[PDB]
Amino acid sequence: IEREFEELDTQRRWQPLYLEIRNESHDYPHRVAKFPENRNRNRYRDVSPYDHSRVKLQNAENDYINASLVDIEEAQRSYILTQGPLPNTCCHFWLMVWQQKTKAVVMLNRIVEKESVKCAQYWPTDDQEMLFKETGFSVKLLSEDVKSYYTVHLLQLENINSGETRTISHFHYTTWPDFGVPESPASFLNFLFKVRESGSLNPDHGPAVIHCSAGIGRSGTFSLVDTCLVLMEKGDDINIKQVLLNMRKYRMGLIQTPDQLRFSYMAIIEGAK
Repeated sequence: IEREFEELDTQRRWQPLYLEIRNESHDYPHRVAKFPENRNRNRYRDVSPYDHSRVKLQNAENDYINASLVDIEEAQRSYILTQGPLPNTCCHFWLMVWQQKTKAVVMLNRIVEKESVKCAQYWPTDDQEMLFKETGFSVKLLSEDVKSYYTVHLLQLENINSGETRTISHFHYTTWPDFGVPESPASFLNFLFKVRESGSLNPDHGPAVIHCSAGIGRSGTFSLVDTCLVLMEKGDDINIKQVLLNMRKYRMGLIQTPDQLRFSYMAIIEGAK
């Protein structure tokens, strides 16, 4: 119901609605995140995966990576929300998509040039393959489809330790405004519909990995409107408030501001067609 939106919008009820969702949210444990050795594997000390839903790097010396599995059986939807990899976590990143049989990764942030800020370019921008010998992987850019508000990179992920090959689709939404939320969910909605078109979100493949810089704001927005757009078209009586509360059990802080909350509504409404 959009009347819910118009009602919330009139009475200026966004800061309060969001502020509530913050109180109802429960805090689970995240000790592994805090281990000294895992300190430099986190971009933000304040954003950590819950020990009960965190993704484990299997058979690794250290099995920690700041990523969370988000299960929503009620929609046959499942994703891995993570942080944009750091210069020292790129091979962990790829090791992870491999072990999870991930078919697609959607990136919602821009790679910044500053480089005083980490933000590692983890996939190739030309015909030169990135090699990660520590975990035994190779990544090669097959082709890139550069649209207006996004870009899709076709990547070949090869396990050098066995010759096994897979092709991953890297969807990069490039127009989220620095600071603030988009004024219209048009370009964002199409991007969502394009990754759906690839069929990478179906329960057939492994969980798609979604990420922005921290993996809770933009990443949360994408997940929420995707799950909600599946709860509709199917069952009904969608309570965005609770659905977002059930997602916050797998990973903390999804939706960081009332604007992102409000934007999610707008997207779910317009996208509901």
